[PDB]
Amino acid sequence: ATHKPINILEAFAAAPPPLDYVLPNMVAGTVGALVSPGGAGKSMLALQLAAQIAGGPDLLEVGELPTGPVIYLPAEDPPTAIHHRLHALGAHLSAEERQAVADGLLIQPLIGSLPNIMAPEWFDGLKRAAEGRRLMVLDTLRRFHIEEENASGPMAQVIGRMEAIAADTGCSIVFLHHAVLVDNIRWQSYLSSMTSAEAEEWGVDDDQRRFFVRFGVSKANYGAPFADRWFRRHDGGVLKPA
Amino acid sequence: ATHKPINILEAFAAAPPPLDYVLPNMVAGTVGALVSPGGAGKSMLALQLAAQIAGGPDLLEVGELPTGPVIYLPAEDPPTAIHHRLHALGAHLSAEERQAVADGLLIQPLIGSLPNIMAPEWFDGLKRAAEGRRLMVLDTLRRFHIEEENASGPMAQVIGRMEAIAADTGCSIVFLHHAVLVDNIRWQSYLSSMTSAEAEEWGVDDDQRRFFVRFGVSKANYGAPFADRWFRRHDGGVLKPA
Amino acid sequence: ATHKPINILEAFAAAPPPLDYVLPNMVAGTVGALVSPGGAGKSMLALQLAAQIAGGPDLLEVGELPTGPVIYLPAEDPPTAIHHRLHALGAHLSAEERQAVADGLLIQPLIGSLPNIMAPEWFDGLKRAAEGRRLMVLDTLRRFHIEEENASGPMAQVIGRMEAIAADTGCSIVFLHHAVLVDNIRWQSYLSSMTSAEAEEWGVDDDQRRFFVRFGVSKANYGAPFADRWFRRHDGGVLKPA
Amino acid sequence: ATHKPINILEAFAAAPPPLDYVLPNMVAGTVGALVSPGGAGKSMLALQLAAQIAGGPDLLEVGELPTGPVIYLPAEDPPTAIHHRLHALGAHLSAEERQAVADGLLIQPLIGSLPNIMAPEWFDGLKRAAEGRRLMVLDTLRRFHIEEENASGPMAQVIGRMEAIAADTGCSIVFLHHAVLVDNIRWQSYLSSMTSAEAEEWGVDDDQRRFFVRFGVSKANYGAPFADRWFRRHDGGVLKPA
Amino acid sequence: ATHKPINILEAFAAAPPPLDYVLPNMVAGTVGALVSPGGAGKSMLALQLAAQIAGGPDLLEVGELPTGPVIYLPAEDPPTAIHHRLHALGAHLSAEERQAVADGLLIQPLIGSLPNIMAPEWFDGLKRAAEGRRLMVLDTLRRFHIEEENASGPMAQVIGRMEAIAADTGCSIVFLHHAVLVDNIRWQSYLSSMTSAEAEEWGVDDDQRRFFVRFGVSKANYGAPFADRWFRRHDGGVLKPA
Amino acid sequence: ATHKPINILEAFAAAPPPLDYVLPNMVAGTVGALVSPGGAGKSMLALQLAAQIAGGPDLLEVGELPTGPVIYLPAEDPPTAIHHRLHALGAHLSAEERQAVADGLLIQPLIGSLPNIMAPEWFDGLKRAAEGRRLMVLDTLRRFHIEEENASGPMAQVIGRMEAIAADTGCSIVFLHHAVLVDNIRWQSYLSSMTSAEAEEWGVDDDQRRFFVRFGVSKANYGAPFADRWFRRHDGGVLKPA
Repeated sequence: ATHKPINILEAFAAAPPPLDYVLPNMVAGTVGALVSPGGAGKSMLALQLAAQIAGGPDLLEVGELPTGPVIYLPAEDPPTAIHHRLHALGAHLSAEERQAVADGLLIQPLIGSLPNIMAPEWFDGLKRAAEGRRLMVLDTLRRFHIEEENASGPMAQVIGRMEAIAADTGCSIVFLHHAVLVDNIRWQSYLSSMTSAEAEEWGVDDDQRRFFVRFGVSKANYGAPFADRWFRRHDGGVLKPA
Repeated sequence: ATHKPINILEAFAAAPPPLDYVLPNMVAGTVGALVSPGGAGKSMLALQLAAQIAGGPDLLEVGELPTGPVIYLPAEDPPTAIHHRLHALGAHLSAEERQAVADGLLIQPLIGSLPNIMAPEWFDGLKRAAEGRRLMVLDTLRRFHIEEENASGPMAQVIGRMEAIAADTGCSIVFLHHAVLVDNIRWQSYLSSMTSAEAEEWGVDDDQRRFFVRFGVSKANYGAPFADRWFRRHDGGVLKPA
Repeated sequence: ATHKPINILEAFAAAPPPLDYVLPNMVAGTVGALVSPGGAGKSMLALQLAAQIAGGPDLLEVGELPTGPVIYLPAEDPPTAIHHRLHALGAHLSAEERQAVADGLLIQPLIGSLPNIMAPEWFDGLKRAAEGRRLMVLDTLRRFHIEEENASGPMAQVIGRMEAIAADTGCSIVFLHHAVLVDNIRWQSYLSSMTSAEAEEWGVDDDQRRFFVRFGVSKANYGAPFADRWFRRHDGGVLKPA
Repeated sequence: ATHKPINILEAFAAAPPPLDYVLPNMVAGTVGALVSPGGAGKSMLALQLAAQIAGGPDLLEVGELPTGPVIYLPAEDPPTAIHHRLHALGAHLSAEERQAVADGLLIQPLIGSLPNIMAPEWFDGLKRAAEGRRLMVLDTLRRFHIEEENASGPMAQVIGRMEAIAADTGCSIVFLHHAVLVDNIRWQSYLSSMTSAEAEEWGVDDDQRRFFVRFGVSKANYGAPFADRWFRRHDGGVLKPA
Repeated sequence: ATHKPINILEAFAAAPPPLDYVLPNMVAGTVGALVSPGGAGKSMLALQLAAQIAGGPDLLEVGELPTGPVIYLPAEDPPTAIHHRLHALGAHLSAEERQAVADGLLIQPLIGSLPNIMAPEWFDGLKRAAEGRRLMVLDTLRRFHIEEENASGPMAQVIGRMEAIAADTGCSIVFLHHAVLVDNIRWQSYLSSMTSAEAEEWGVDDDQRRFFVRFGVSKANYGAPFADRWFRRHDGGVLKPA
Repeated sequence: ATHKPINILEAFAAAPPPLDYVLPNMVAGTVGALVSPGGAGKSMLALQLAAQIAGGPDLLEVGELPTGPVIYLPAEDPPTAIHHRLHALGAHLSAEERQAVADGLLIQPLIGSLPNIMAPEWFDGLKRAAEGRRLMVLDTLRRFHIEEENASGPMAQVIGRMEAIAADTGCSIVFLHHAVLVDNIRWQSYLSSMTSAEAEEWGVDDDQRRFFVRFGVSKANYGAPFADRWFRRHDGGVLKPA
């Protein structure tokens, strides 16, 4: 991506428009990450977040978010598991809310598709898929490159390419990661399954500790502090404040 | 493999077909793993699960499962040992059950065959062998690739290829692993021999502990939790509830 | 860069001109680093030092500094965030000061541009942008190269190149680093948020400690010791003694 | 090596011939390992096992074993050391037993020959030497390859090639290893010098625990458990039950 | 470099010329190291030893050393900083002494020059610059090669080239190192800023111990043990016994 | 190197010639190592062992060893330190002993000669130098290869090459090593400087322990145990029993 030099005098003179946030504390046009131990329901959280930005309700009750076309790229779930998740989520959506989501959200399954962002054709296809879109969700990043996630040089290139896409197209990119990467990224959120100790601080009890997860923004550089939230795993995995 | 975009409107409206499970909690068309030290009888367990999905009896008494053609690829056992394990298993089967196993099961020995899923001819061969099949069992994964099992990059390519074969042909793939794969595999089961501790918890004493192993599903995403199970090792290794 | 042999007798005789400092304890024409953890305010502190050297006011009350053209290269902030920082900073400047800053500061956004100092075009480009300038600020170094930041050989090459540019053009280079490449940079400054401990050695309870940061020069070779300083984070992020 | 698909029905019906064991618990035609710390007698034990299978006496008093041609490849002992070991062992054999050993045992010294199983000439050579033979002993594996023994990929290839030769020719291969080449090799045996503590459990005071070593099978899949054994290191190194 | 076989008989008969030491315990014609952190001021110490060997006074009061042409290669300091260091040191020298230093010392600045001893042109250049010279000081080694200072293989090549230059020209080479090399360098000296401990252990108080540094020879092979020494840091960094 | 198949019958019948030892417990025609920390006297010990084997006295008190032409390759000491070492040692030799050493000992200095056994010309040169010689000493191995000393694959190749030369020529090779390379070497010996412990155990108080070092064979596979010895460092380093 390229940029005009900043016009100092203008910035001084005109009070700027509020910062455009695609997600809590995440500036639109940048790259962010959603981290979690493979088993907390990152995919469901991302689907709901994507459904919201595409037009849907704020079921998760995180701030109200601006709306825009969203593209979700699940590379680790079979199409049928996606259908079931959507059907479940839908039970919480009105006829209007469902049509909104269907209107703004495109889900392109990629399981076994072998996307490689460092390869020409995939870089080009992802860039094009990002054009005119507000958010692009990669689930999970492990499936979009063949590099060692512990090597800072290769990862700088892989994250660089996503930044190049987000900056050029204006489409924000959020990748999911199975818990380096966190040190590169400027916005990072997490999801973690409730623990013993935690099941003994607000209430509840074990055997039931698996119907709850905590979400929160672990790292950001702008905006008011986002308060860690608790979510109850309803049927099919759908998440709600609770 | 390639996929069509999800019809979101449909998934929200129509009741989705129940998930097709190839194994307890494992969605058909995906990749899973059966983990264990190796001397816990992974091969025998795999052969019985393979025989059951092929059309055989539910000797292990795990759930009754949908049937379909199965191909088992043992790369670490000499043919003669495979013969011995079958003859032993055969004693637990009626003639009708034996014929059903033979009708739906193909066992292609590969010891010393040096298959490499990363090489073109083998990838092509493995994919063609997966066509029209419900399950393909790789025993063990270590013998189907020449990459560093500790390097997430090469392993993501290895596993990616299995997901490609599975998604493109609809044939589920389960590989045995002698213990990351834990992170990038959504279904994982395990087997572990009983030690001095467990023996002194259910009955039996040591010097008899070598006749017990517990199964159980270590990681899943969909379905009702699968309760661990204990099996006793009969003559020739055959496993039954007990 | 090249240099002629030192005229030893001439160095013995004439008391040399005072050492030209671009920043406290940093000799003009060299390479330096500003270190700090992801979120502490590196970017804002760097913009204020750059605005000061460009010709603006010494709002940080760090020593008065020689002025000259400055180029700031933010590769991690979306242009809009740069606008907000400038607008907030502008409220602390007179019309004259704003004009002076605009007359000497060039801010060229590079988010998603993927500059690589190891590649020839970027090397030549960075060097031409340095000509006739007093200070070049790289924010942050991680975005100006694709090497492993833990590999001393590649990092030696990356830093050698900044030194080649600085020695050739006389333009000092300061890079920001998200907290080894520290053993070799001769000038090093730091910025750290106020610890719970510190916020109870000077005043104000916690829940306030987040509005303060400590600056100080962590490593230098020339000059009178620079004293650590405390800054309060005013509206927009702007820093002032306080 | 290649194999015909298993005839499942024929395996169910016919009682298979007894499992052919080249060594206790080791199926003929497979690959196995003899493990121990550097100096402890791996070589003498290997030489006695090879002399036995070749047609010689069961001095070790391990089971009675099927005989057949054997080739022993010592790559770490000068020829003269081999002569000394044979001369000493010979003093425990009748003229008949000596002749029998010389009739079925071929010992081809390889010190400084640099065999590389990953290279074509050596692979072809090793394979041709295995043909028509019951057992091939590699002493020690470290000298038959130039790979990193800690790298699973390369070792999978090195081990795969021994499995190819064994499956193709019917000749079993046992390699010695100076203590992963364990999680994959199905048969594993060990030799450990007597503990500074193990003496105070069977008799014999210390400073004498050196003339003793214990044998035993560390890993297997078939056969009745093999009982660990103790051997006394007579003159020349020759091992007798004791 | 090449050498003729040692005449053994001769060396046994004829008494050998005393060993020629370039520095305390360092044999002329070899490679040595001066190690220290960052702010201990090894550049100044190096400049003084270099001035002394060039024909200057023994200001440090280490032993009296044979004189000869010296070339100093500072690759980490701007020329102006060198000018200042020389001017300061000069105030401690008589006219005659200054003249002597200028007569035997050549200081060629190399900051941003990117010397690489592994490259042909630089190897050749350093070699020619070493001819007819008694000492060559590299300040610091990190700036004369691009290899990983942790990798013994590359460092063995880096160090071997210095030894090649030292042996072929008779010019000793001493490189400074900011703290393996330690293991493969026969002569090693060090410098460390006085500790808070050593402070209240000699007669000095804190916030004043910053003016003290201990020198000493950390490793050698020949000669009378060199006693550690304490130096006080006067204006400009100049070091005197004190 | 190549070898004829062992003649089993001949070995059984003829009592073999005693094992030809080049050094205590080291069979002639093999590869061994002398290990020790940077400062201990390895080179003097080696020079003396070399002198003995070449014809000289058993100054060291180690048993009596057969004699033959020896070639010593010091790559880390300047020729002059060698002369001084020889001259010192010669003070303990008769006119006859000196002429003996001079007759069978060849010392070819290689400091800065950059030998690389993995390179064609050097391998060939080292082999030819080993022809018709009884011992070849490499001091130290670090200077004869450019590989990573803790990488088993490359080291196997480096050690393989020495074994190839020793086996093919009959010349034994001993390399010195600054303390992996022990797991591929069958004969290892060491030297350790007496520290504050063994001192207050065998006599001599500190301040005098630097004059003592203990020898001893850390690893072998043949022969009568060699007892750790103590040596007193005389003038010039010459080692004597004491």
